[PDB]
Amino acid sequence: ATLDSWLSNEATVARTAILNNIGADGAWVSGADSGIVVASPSTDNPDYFYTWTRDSGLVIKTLVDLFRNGDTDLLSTIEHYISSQAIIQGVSNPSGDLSSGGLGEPKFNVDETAYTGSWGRPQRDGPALRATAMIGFGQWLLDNGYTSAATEIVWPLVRNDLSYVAQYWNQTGYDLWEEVNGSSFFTIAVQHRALVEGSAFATAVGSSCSWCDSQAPQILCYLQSFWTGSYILANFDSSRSGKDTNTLLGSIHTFDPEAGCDDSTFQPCSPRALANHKEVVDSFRSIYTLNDGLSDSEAVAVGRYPEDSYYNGNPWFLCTLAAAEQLYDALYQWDKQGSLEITDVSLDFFKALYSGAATGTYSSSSSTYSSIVSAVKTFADGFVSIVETHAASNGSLSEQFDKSDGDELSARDLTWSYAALLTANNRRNSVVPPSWGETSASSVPGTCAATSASGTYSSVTVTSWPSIVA
Ligand SMILES: *[C@@H]1O[C@H](CO)[C@@H](O[C@@H]2O[C@H](CO)[C@@H](O[C@@H]3O[C@H](CO[C@H]4O[C@H](CO)[C@@H](O)[C@H](O[C@H]5O[C@H](CO)[C@@H](O)[C@H](O)[C@@H]5O)[C@@H]4O)[C@@H](O)[C@H](O[C@H]4O[C@H](CO)[C@@H](O)[C@H](O)[C@@H]4O[C@H]4O[C@H](CO)[C@@H](O)[C@H](O)[C@@H]4O[C@H]4O[C@H](CO)[C@@H](O)[C@H](O)[C@@H]4O)[C@@H]3O)[C@H](O)[C@H]2NC(C)=O)[C@H](O)[C@H]1NC(C)=O
Ligand SMILES: *[C@@H]1O[C@H](CO)[C@@H](O[C@@H]2O[C@H](CO)[C@@H](O[C@@H]3O[C@H](CO)[C@@H](O)[C@H](O[C@H]4O[C@H](CO)[C@@H](O)[C@H](O)[C@@H]4O[C@H]4O[C@H](CO)[C@@H](O)[C@H](O)[C@@H]4O)[C@@H]3O)[C@H](O)[C@H]2NC(C)=O)[C@H](O)[C@H]1NC(C)=O
Ligand SMILES: C[C@H]1O[C@H](O[C@H]2[C@H](O)[C@@H](O)[C@@H](O[C@H]3[C@H](O)[C@@H](O)[C@H](O)O[C@@H]3CO)O[C@@H]2CO)[C@H](O)[C@@H](O)[C@@H]1N[C@H]1C=C(CO)[C@@H](O)[C@H](O)[C@H]1O
Ligand SMILES: *[C@H]1O[C@H](CO)[C@@H](O)[C@H](O)[C@@H]1O
Ligand SMILES: *[C@H]1O[C@H](CO)[C@@H](O)[C@H](O)[C@@H]1O
Ligand SMILES: *[C@H]1O[C@H](CO)[C@@H](O)[C@H](O)[C@@H]1O
Ligand SMILES: *[C@H]1O[C@H](CO)[C@@H](O)[C@H](O)[C@@H]1O
Ligand SMILES: *[C@H]1O[C@H](CO)[C@@H](O)[C@H](O)[C@@H]1O
Ligand SMILES: *[C@H]1O[C@H](CO)[C@@H](O)[C@H](O)[C@@H]1O
Ligand SMILES: *[C@H]1O[C@H](CO)[C@@H](O)[C@H](O)[C@@H]1O
Ligand SMILES: *[C@H]1O[C@H](CO)[C@@H](O)[C@H](O)[C@@H]1O
Ligand SMILES: *[C@H]1O[C@H](CO)[C@@H](O)[C@H](O)[C@@H]1O
Ligand SMILES: *[C@H]1O[C@H](CO)[C@@H](O)[C@H](O)[C@@H]1O
Repeated sequence: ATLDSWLSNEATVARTAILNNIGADGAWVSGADSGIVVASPSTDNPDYFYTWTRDSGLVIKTLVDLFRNGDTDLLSTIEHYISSQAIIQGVSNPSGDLSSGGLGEPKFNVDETAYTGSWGRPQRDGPALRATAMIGFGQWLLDNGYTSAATEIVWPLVRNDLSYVAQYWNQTGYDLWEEVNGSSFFTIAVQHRALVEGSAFATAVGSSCSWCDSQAPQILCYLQSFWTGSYILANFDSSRSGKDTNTLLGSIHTFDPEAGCDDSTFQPCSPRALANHKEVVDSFRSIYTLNDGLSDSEAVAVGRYPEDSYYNGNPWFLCTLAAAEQLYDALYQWDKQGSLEITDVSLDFFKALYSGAATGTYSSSSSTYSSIVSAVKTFADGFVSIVETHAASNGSLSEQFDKSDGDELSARDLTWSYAALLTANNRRNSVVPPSWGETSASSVPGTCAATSASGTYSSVTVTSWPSIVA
């Protein structure tokens, strides 16, 4: 009713707002070079007029998926991004050069110059995210007969990022929130994915990624350590509880539509990800006045972590959208499978929504199933309603919304907020991303080793783009 139509409208707004934030024709970011995704046009309090590898990677992957689904007009935006990355990779910065750690640098100026002040650096998710976004585009180029562009432009760029991940995964750094110096689930999860799809891509182009192959299994091995028995620990080397939407993000950004409810990869429907889901969301129920009065079977406004004090610690549009997207993903998986399972690990999650929940296997034709799935859908939609309630009248999505009154705060028109909107809508409509090979990369080795593999680095120069038609 309100929701479906609001989403339809918001999706259009979200696409437009992202384009306005990408150089060099982006309406909100004059000064940004060609293909530079700006986090936000906000240049003062806060100053987000920079380009983050993470934000850009996430945004572009989203645009790539839209493109592959028929949004052909996004072609030049993607080409520009790729071209810009060829340059950025080579920018000498506080984290190093191309071959000596440069790839890990969190953000840059919109003009493609290094940001030299103090920052929580490096952030090792970046390279993984940029690689995943490029690989998707690379796959389309292969499928549509533009092998050369894939082999000579995309591969070489990806190869740099894959080498970095394989080389430093087992080293500390900052989390996606840029505040904890340690080992972060989100980072580890996206790094394992990148290596697996990086390897398949390498083969597709007639090359190889030996370092992708030796390291992926080891990253996976390590990933298991994040399960505490009741939830996913966001970070090692932290004094916090460990409950963080970092873990929801890790799950949705590594969702493979071909995968079952695999615990080893923390898929959306896995018992571990469902138990984690409740523990995370529940942590925001009594700390935000905006959540006052809601029951345990009701959607709530979700922040980053319960201990957050950034701008006082408020819910985030993207964190709230992620809580819904994980559910949309699990619905798709159960439906595709033709059953859902309730285990001791995930009982609390189900029991909060369907009080008659009991462990066992429920086929898609069973009454229990119908009852659970409707309840899950209503819950998932509830998170999206909170978003709709607090968005600006014209559809503007901010970074945060006030924990007490829901007013928008922090960076305005946050590009990441817009991409999160698109992906949650997509999943809601059963529009899923291409598979990354999870079905051949969920086996955990019997012994985890603290290791690395060094790949190879080489500077890429993009002379010209072939005249691609879509
Ligand atoms: C839905 O409607 C919304 C409501 O109208 C609409 O949002 C509005 O969009 C306009 C842009 O179209 C915004 O205008 C900008 O305002 C800047 C000042 O903002 C502060 O003051 C406002 C007035 O009191 C506040 O309302 C505003 O609050 C918002 O932002 C807060 C912080 O993020 C947030 O917490 C609040 O909740 C609220 O959301 C804020 O406090 C003003 O500075 C800016 O001017 C620049 O941009 C113009 C062009 O876009 C230029 O002509 C102008 O000269 C300035 O250019 C400089 O900055 C640009 C980047 O933004 C650069 O591209 C330029 O190159 C240039 O940069 C120079 O300076 C930099 C210094 O740091 C430097 O880094 C550069 O290198 C360079 O040297 C513009 O006027 C307005 O703020 C929005 N209002 C609200 C309430 O959000 C929204 O877009 C609509 N949505 C949709 C989907 O349509
Ligand atoms: C490089 O790779 C190696 C190999 O994979 C990594 O080594 C593994 O590291 C993990 C994490 O330290 C380690 O797991 C610990 O094992 C201990 C016993 O075997 C546990 O006592 C410890 O418990 C913590 O995590 C649990 C979840 O697994 C929680 O239930 C528990 O509450 C503990 O969590 C608290 O304490 C930790 C302290 O570690 C703190 O940081 C948290 O924030 C939280 O407060 C772990 O389970 C494996 O045993 C190691 N494996 C091997 C073979 O040595 C190495 O960590 C990698 N390094 C980097 C930088 O990436
Ligand atoms: C944008 C970012 O802002 C906050 O963190 C910043 C500090 O504001 C900044 O001053 C700097 O802090 C270092 C400090 O200057 C130095 O004196 C001290 O030694 O070390 C500090 C490093 O810990 O850098 C940090 C970032 O490292 C918030 O705490 C961050 O959560 C916030 N990140 C946002 C913004 C973006 C852009 O969209 C997202 O990529 C990110 O996920 C999100 O959390
Ligand atoms: C993930 O992949 C492993 C192999 O790596 C399978 O054994 C598992 O069933 C799942 O498909
Ligand atoms: C499943 O496959 C992994 C490699 O992907 C092995 O390390 C594991 O022991 C199991 O055979
Ligand atoms: C880390 O450890 C593995 C095996 O223990 C090695 O093969 C690798 O070269 C690195 O030293
Ligand atoms: C990654 O780090 C390992 C340490 O285990 C080295 O052996 C390897 O050569 C690469 O530097
Ligand atoms: C890791 O080490 C290799 C050598 O095995 C280098 O080629 C690479 O650039 C990185 O330093
Ligand atoms: C590592 O490998 C690449 C690809 O073979 C080389 O181009 C690079 O110079 C380094 O030797
Ligand atoms: C390493 O590889 C890149 C990508 O092909 C080249 O541009 C560079 O000349 C070196 O051979
Ligand atoms: C690869 O790196 C070189 C510098 O090492 C740059 O000149 C080139 O633009 C590309 O980024
Ligand atoms: C791409 O190729 C040029 C040579 O045409 C280099 O100068 C650049 O650093 C990158 O390797
Ligand atoms: C266009 O031209 C430059 C100069 O030969 C190359 O380095 C680049 O890889 C592309 O082929």
